[PDB]
Amino acid sequence: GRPEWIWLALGTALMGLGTLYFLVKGMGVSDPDAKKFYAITTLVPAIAFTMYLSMLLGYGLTMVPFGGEQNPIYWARYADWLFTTPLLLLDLALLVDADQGTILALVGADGIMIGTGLVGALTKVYSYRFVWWAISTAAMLYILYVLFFGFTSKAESMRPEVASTFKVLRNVTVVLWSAYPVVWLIGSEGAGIVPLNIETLLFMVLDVSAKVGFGLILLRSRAIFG
Ligand SMILES: CCCCCCCCCCCCCCCC
Ligand SMILES: CCCCCCCCCCCC
Ligand SMILES: CCCCCCCCCCCC
Ligand SMILES: CCCCCCCCCCCC
Ligand SMILES: CCCCCCCCCCCC
Ligand SMILES: CCCCCCCCCCCC
Ligand SMILES: CCCCCCCCCCCC
Ligand SMILES: CCCCCCCCCCCC
Ligand SMILES: CCCCCCCCCC
Ligand SMILES: CCCCCCCCCC
Ligand SMILES: CCCCCCCCCC
Ligand SMILES: CCCCCCCCCC
Ligand SMILES: CCCCCCCCC
Repeated sequence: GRPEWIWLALGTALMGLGTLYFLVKGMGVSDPDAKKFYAITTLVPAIAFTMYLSMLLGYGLTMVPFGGEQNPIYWARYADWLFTTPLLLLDLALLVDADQGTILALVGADGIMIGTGLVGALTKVYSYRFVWWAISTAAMLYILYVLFFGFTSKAESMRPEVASTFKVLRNVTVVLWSAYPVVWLIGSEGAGIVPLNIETLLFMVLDVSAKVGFGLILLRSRAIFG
C-alpha cells in the first residue's frame, strides 16, 4: 500500500486498453505504410503497460541515500522510456521522411537523455544528481530543437495533411516532454517538494498523453496511409 499505487494501477489500465485498441485497429489495416506506424505505435504503450504493471506489483523500485535520508526511486520508468521515447521519435521521423543520419543522432541523444537521467536518479551525492539532470535536460533540448526546427522543415515538403498531422504531434511532444525535467527537479528524485504520490500522478498523465494520446492522433489520421 504505497499510496502512489492507485496511479500505477490507473496507468496500467490506460496503457493496456490503449495497446489493445491499437492492436485491434492495426491488425485490420492492409496498407503497408500504415502498418509500420501501427506496429511502432502499438509497441509504445505495450512496453509502458509492462513497466507500469511491474511497478504496480512492487518491482523497479529502489532506495537511494541522499540529503541524509533513503529516498524511493522508481527506476523501472527509465526501462520504459529507454525504448518508448525513441520509438515515438521514429514515428515523427517516418512521418516527415527524416534523413537516416538525423534519426541516428536523435536516437543517440535520446539514449543519452534517458541514461544520464537514470544515473542522476541513482546518484548518492545530492549536488551531482543535478549535474546529471542538467546533462539529460540538455540532450532533451537538442531533441526538441531538431523536432521543432529540422523536422518541421522536412514536413513542409509533404502534403498539407501530413504536415498538419506532424505539427500537432510535434506540439504535443514539445509540451509534454518539456514537463518531465521539471517534475523530476521538484519531485522525489530532485528537490523532494512534490510528494511521490502526486509525482506518480503527474508522470501517469504525461505518460498516457504522450503515448496513448499521441497514438490516437497519429493512428486516426490519413497521413499514415500510402
Ligand atoms: C545556429 C543556431 C543554433 C541554435 C542554438 C540554440 C541553443 C539553445 C536551444 C534550446 C532549445 C530550444 C528548444 C526549442 C523547442 C521548441
Ligand atoms: C482501482 C483503479 C483500477 C481501475 C481498473 C480498470 C480496468 C479496465 C476497465 C475497463 C473499462 C472500460
Ligand atoms: C499486445 C502486444 C502487442 C505488441 C505488438 C507490437 C509489435 C509489432 C511488431 C511488428 C510486426 C512484425
Ligand atoms: C550521427 C550522430 C550520432 C550521435 C549524436 C549525439 C547528439 C548530441 C547529444 C547532446 C547531449 C548533451
Ligand atoms: C555554489 C555552486 C554554484 C552551483 C552552480 C549552479 C550552476 C547552474 C547551471 C545550470 C546549467 C544548466
Ligand atoms: C563558485 C562560483 C561558481 C558559479 C558558477 C555559475 C555559472 C554556472 C554556469 C552554467 C553554464 C551552462
Ligand atoms: C500552480 C502551481 C502551484 C505550486 C505549489 C507550490 C508547492 C508549495 C509547497 C510548500 C512546502 C510545504
Ligand atoms: C507531504 C506533502 C506536503 C507538501 C505538499 C506539496 C504539494 C506540491 C504539489 C505541487 C503540484 C505541482
Ligand atoms: C486493494 C485493491 C486492489 C485492486 C487492484 C486493482 C488494479 C487493477 C489494474 C487494472
Ligand atoms: C496488452 C498486451 C499484453 C502484453 C503482454 C506482456 C505482459 C508482461 C508483464 C510482466
Ligand atoms: C562540480 C562538478 C561539475 C562538473 C560538471 C561538468 C559536466 C559537463 C559535461 C557535459
Ligand atoms: C497537494 C495536493 C495538490 C496536488 C494536485 C495536483 C494536480 C495534478 C493534476 C494533473
Ligand atoms: C556523458 C558525459 C559524462 C560527464 C560526467 C560529468 C559528471 C561529473 C560529476
